[PDB]
Amino acid sequence: TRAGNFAPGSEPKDYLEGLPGNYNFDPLELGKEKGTLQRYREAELIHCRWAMLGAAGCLAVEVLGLGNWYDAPLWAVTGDKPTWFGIEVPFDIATILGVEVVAMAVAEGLRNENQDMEKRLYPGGAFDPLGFSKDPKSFEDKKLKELKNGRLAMVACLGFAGQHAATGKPILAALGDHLSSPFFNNFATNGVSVPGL
Amino acid sequence: MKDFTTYLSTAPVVGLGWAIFTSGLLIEINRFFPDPLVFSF
Amino acid sequence: EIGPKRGSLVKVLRPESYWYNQVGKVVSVDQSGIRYPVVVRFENQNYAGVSTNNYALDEVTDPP
Amino acid sequence: SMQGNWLPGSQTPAHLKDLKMAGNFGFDPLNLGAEPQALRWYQQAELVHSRTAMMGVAGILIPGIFTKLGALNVPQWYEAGKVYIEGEGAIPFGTLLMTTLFSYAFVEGKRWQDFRKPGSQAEPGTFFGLESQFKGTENGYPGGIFDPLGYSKTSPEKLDELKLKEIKNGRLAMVAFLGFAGQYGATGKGPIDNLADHLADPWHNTFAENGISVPGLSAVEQAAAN
Amino acid sequence: AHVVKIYDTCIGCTQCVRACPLDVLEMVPWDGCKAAQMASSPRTEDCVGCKRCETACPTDFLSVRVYLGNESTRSLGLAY
Amino acid sequence: LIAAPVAIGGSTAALLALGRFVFLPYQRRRTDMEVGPGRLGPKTTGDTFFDRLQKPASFVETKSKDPSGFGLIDVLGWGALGHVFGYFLLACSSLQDAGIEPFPR
Amino acid sequence: DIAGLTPCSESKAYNKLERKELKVLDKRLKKYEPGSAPYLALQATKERTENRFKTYAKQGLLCGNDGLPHLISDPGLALRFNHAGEVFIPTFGFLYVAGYIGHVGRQYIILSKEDAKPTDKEIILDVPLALKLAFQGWAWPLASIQELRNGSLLEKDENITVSPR
Ligand code: CLA
Ligand SMILES: CC(/C=C/C=C(C)/C=C/[C@@]12O[C@]1(C)C[C@@H](O)CC2(C)C)=C\C=C\C=C(C)\C=C\C=C(C)\C=C\[C@@]12O[C@]1(C)C[C@@H](O)CC2(C)C
Ligand SMILES: CC1=C(/C=C/C(C)=C/C=C/C(C)=C\C=C\C=C(C)/C=C/C=C(C)/C=C/C2=C(C)CCCC2(C)C)C(C)(C)CCC1
Repeated sequence: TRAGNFAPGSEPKDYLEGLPGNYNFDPLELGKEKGTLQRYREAELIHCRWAMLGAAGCLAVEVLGLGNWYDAPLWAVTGDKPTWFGIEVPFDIATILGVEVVAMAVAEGLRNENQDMEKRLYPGGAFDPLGFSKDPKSFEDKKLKELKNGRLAMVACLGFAGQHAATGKPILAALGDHLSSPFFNNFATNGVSVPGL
Repeated sequence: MKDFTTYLSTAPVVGLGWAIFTSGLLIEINRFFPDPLVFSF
Repeated sequence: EIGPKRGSLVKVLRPESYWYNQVGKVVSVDQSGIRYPVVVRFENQNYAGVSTNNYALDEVTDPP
Repeated sequence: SMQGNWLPGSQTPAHLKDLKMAGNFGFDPLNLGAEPQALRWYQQAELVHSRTAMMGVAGILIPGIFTKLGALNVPQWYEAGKVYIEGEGAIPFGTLLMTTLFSYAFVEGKRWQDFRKPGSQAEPGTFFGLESQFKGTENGYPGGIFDPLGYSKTSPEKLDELKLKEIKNGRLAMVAFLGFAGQYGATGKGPIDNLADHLADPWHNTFAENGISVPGLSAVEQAAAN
Repeated sequence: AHVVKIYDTCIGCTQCVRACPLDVLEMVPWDGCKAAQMASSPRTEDCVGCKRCETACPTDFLSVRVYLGNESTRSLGLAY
Repeated sequence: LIAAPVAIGGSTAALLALGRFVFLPYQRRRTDMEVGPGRLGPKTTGDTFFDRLQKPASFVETKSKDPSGFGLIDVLGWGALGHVFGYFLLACSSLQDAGIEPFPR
Repeated sequence: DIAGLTPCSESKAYNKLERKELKVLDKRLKKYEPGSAPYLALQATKERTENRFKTYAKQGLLCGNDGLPHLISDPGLALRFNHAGEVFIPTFGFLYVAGYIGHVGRQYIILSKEDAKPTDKEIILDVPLALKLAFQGWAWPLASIQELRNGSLLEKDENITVSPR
């Protein structure tokens, strides 16, 4: 049931067998204990979901031509009216912070109090209104695809952060620079990712 | 020769032979070559 | 008869002894039923100067 | 088994007497190859040091030989790095070093995992289906796509002869590269110019004549001349 | 005075009583050793704590132990 | 600068609502693995006057007039948290209104 | 030019120190005839002084506000700037010899311990085995790594004397 190997010929860890996204990846023997393994599993799942959300925001700000993700929250610094999808919401920044902190507080308070491992990982019910998880085969297929795209998005978020920390150009500008002259425009040409080129 | 070279093999003579060898090696290095500070070949 | 073989190498697990977790050679084991019948001899002296000591049955096991 | 001897009359180590090896001459006075797969790891280290030394020396002499004959204007090896970098079609040094490091780490990662478990890279459905021939038949001798001409599927007595020829030319190029760096360090000229100097004038063109290799020997010559 | 204690590790070389120049230690019959002897300290109030019995003790650790404290005119070794 | 009464009241109402409707089921479970039956429980026994002072108070364990376990002590603590958060927000608004920018530029 | 230190080739205090040393060295030169042996020794000392000042300069060495050359200790900073010869390469240079002495002492200790009355071997050295191990210790880190993995370098504490606390 393993979905591949992170290295052909690696030592098969016995504590990652019946889990989605199993590549036998870890060589540091992390999550040997079952409870710590489940805690790291749910932490990875919700971290990758937040990585989905962040990558979606950072890409939809580019493909819609509405600006860049980094100067999007600069509206509070200059104190002008914020814009989202050309709607011009009138809410004040302090009200945004208050409603965000109370909404995320109630969300993570109701989420943490499930007190059962399977629904702490995969709750279902109200959070799954489409109901495509009726059969186990498609359910585990979508589990594998979700975990794969989630690990990819977790890499992508740090990629966006490092790309903006190196150069001030947006994501699409960096993609076009690597498309035009990859040998002349990459992470090794800026001279800041690796010391002394 | 065996009876004398058994005494020759004890620690005080070894306390000289290593000392003479290393000391003379450092004297010849500091003599033929001048006093350097940097190992820039 | 009740202790290890004479001349066999044994390990001492007495905590307060100088030869804790060391290897000694059995020189004699008393059969009269005394407190410390297993008498062993060590190659290295202690701080006092002696090289032999006696231990009980539970303080002597074979080293690996 | 044992063929030849690096030093006739010397005491052979016990781990090198009855050992079936490519180019074994009993040359291990330090007894580094006493343990068995420790010698297997150092066999792979010797093979992979020699194979890149073969390509390195051939990349030095053959362009150097053609430079002497005047066919190509390829520069010397020690200044070839600055020649390409200062050119107008130069990939930057940081990009080249990162690409070399990334490509070799992927290659040497497969080579490493082959060493720990032999034949472990032949697991199906890993390298797009062509990893079935990626099983190493011998430590340091993978075969498969690395021998596409079928020059290893021959008689066994010819195989160790080819292995002996590989390690012998491998060691010879390996001391050659040390000579190449030493001769650039002392004379400051390429191996082709140094070879022509020794052929045309052997006595006055010697490492003993140059004061870099043996310091103070030129002062002995000057003191004896005066 | 000082407290002198003898443990069961004693096997009776009857030499700890010779090294003590104060007649503190005495030897009683016993059954826990080959020599059937065991050190005893009847006149423990006359001990000064010179630890010569500890120097004479061959067992590791020592069978006889002398503990300092609560000094008096006899344990301090004053003739005045 | 944000008006003080509305901000303070909103912050303390939000914190009280979080304490009662959200943080209360997670409460009385951390304490149950802290001062529960088989674990630590009472640090003292109670014999003398200086030893009865560490005994629990008389008004903190009576019963629960609220439908949940939200008592007077919890009301005071979550109201203190709400006052703290409201004063923090008001302080940040005051620092912004003075022309001083605490955030990195 | 790191940490506010000028290079030794372009330092005024470095040249002023050189001029001061040449002045005091030439002060003693006036008390001897040029054809004397103390004059030759003083001339050789002055030549060694001039050679040392020349070689200390133009080698990447730097100094600051004192005329006395400074050493850069941080790796990377001593690698991006040409300062690895100060302490970076002497670090591995010392460690090679330091590991050489530790390895040959370990092999001699191991070899002597598998012998009757090994305490005598420490005060009665044997020359052919010690000299053989002395010339068989060039590959000390290669012997050290292989013994580390397999447990021959270390020892489990069940045969190690430990304190009774
Ligand atoms: C070659 C034998 C040898 C080896 C491998 C070690 C190894 C060690 N010792 Mg020890 N040490 C030795 C001899 C040796 N010591 C001797 C002879 C003495 C008495 C002077 C000491 C005194 C000593 C003390 C007081 C301490 C150590 C400590 C240490 C540790 C730190 C490493 C180090 O450099 O310490 C520094 C070692 C010294 C300063 C001693 C230098 C004496 C010379 C160099 C040894 C000469 C040995 C000789 C040449 C070997 C014969 C060669 C053979 C061919 C005949 C390490 C486990 C330290 C520790 O516990 O760390 C965890 C510690 O506190 N050692
Ligand atoms: C959650 C996350 C990203 C969240 C992003 C968000 C909310 C983005 C929001 C916004 O962008 C928008 C949309 C628009 C912007 O205008 C504003 C902001 C607000 C900025 C990333 C996680 C990112 C998570 C990452 C990168 C995790 C990396 C983990 C690694 C490397 C693990 C290491 C090991 O694997 C090794 C190396 C070896 C093994 O032995 C051991 C282990 C420990 C397993
Ligand atoms: C009666 C009742 C009710 C009601 C209640 C309420 C409404 C309450 C509220 C409350 C609130 C609404 C609040 C509270 C509070 C408390 C407290 C206790 C507080 C505290 C505070 C503090 C402590 C502060 C502090 C400070 C200062 C002093 C200064 C500086 C800043 C700060 C902030 C730090 C109901 C109907 C529901 C039911 C029935 C009964």
